[PDB]
Amino acid sequence: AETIRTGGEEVFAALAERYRHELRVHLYRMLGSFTDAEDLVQETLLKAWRRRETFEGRAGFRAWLYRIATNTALDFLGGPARNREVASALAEVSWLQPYPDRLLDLAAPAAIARETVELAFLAVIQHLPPRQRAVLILRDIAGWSAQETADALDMTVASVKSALQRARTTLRGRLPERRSEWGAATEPSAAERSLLRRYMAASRDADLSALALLLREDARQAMPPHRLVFDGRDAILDLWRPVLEGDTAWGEWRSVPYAVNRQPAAVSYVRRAGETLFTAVNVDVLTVVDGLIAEITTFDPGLLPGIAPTLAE
Repeated sequence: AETIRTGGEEVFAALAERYRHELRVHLYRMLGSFTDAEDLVQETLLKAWRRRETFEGRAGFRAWLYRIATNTALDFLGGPARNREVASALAEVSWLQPYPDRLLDLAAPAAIARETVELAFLAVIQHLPPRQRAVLILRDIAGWSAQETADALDMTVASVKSALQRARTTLRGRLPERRSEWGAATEPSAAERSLLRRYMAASRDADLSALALLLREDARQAMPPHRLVFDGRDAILDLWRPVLEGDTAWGEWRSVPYAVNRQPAAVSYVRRAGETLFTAVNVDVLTVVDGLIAEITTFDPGLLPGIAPTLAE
């Protein structure tokens, strides 16, 4: 559509429905939060309906919507969310939520790759000031030129280039280097699904020795919403052992696979003494390299959209 948008009208939210899902993932890279991104796409689409005469036709509807969305993110991040700048980044991004693979698949701009949605990546770019975030995301992920970026953000091209450089510099050296194939994954791999099954089975069967064999020596389990981090395999094993073994053990465990951010993940469920169903405990998102868990990022299912609170057996 080139100019039908002001003359024709109710076919707007129909046309904007095409880009809704990409826009939400874009907002989620900036924000780290699925619910905040959903709130901000609805606002973007509302604005785009209102500000309907602003579209002149330079770079198309999607670039115009991307411009609106990005500046709406920056408004949020300069106002209410101004304090959301981290100075483990994972363990400190308490508003971080995962993004289900099923919903990522609806949002291809060529599917979205692990490179651009992986939790460690999203956490580290919460280190960047909001405008640096928009420059990095728009240039290195959305494929915008420096001129396009500068126009969207009311900056100069030199500003954009320098900001991109300070962004790429902070990001490299704070993000582990991933193999190109790992970063290209558009779903967990057969090897990752297989480890995930041994991970779930370690809770089902209260099998710490098996769990230890799954963990890198320097593995971290971070819990961003609870601002807790457990550094090293011994720290993780000390956390789990009283939950699974002995007089302290909570109960019996079952888990459900749940791909998010192109990573293997499982929702764990516990059934305590006297209970009939299992109740959701943790969403564990594994970072798996070479058949070893390098990181576990753990969220609360109740605080997240979309997760069955109980299961039957």
